[PDB]
Amino acid sequence: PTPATPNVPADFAVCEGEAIVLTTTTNATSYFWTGPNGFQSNLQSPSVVNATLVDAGSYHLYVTNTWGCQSLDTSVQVTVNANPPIATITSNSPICFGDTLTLSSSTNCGQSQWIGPNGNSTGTLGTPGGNNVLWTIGSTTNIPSTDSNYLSGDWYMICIDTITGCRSESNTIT
Amino acid sequence: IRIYPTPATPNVPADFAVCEGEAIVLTTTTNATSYFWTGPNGFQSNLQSPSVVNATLVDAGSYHLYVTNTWGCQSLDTSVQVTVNANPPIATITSNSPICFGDTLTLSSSTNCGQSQWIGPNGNSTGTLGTPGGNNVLWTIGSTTNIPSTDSNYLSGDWYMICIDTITGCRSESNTIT
Repeated sequence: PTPATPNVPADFAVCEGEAIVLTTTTNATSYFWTGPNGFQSNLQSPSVVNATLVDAGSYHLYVTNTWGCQSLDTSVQVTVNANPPIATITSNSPICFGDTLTLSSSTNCGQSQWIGPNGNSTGTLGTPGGNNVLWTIGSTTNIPSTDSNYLSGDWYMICIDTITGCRSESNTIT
Repeated sequence: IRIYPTPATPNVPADFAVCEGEAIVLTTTTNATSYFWTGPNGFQSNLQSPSVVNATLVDAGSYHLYVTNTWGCQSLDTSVQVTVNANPPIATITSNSPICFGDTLTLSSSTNCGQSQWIGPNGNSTGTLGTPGGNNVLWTIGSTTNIPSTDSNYLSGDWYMICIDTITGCRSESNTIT
């Protein structure tokens, strides 16, 4: 007999830098995987590929029985989403206490997490809207002199694409 | 007429739970002319004791085995399910570092680390890092500690914090503060 078409996961969407994990759930005497950028494996669980844009494309499989009988080709389409640009942060860095501290960049990052001396804990990086100075909509923030985040030291910004889900870092400013 | 036997399903350890950074050691206890191991993230071995994998989350999954006799007769597939527990986040420590002697020294972070070991100039010896409760300033519940001016740990120098997940068992380090 010819073995049945194998079971392979549905289309994915991985962000650059994240793992591409394509495995099957069927049984074989031998599995044959092939794909973009030289991808090849004989396993039901191929080595994991760290995604880059060149890895996007159509990946395939075809299992074989004990007599070498081969199943029909099936496939999964892997989308690799590009990371947003590295942002350049400029700021009112020579600032006297009591004056408003402004941090900004030109890159249209969608949402923007600001990381300061208080760290990047989920507790300090709370809900993106309202008046949360450390997670803003648009690549800019204004830290009042009466804020718990009005601190000196090294700051950075993380760009969030609200459609794709990908993140990119930025230059460290002092 | 001779027909060769099929070997019995091999013995493999029970489900594990390894923390990221710790070794995954999967071995069998049976005898074979050949062993066939296979699993997640490209894992493959022909030994009764495969090379040790340093665990990362991509290594979690279902690992398998099937021994063979001298005539190539193959046993049924068995498996062990390996859970890889993620390490907690790297914590950021801030502190009252510009402090005059006699004032209380406070160290803290925002990451909810569960338990927290504080490591200072006195080292991280089990003797100095004693029982987590009571009034032990170097091993606290919650990511914060207050060192009095009359404590043996009221020392200047480089401090760090170790985050302990009391459910998982995993640990993560933090930034060094001065």
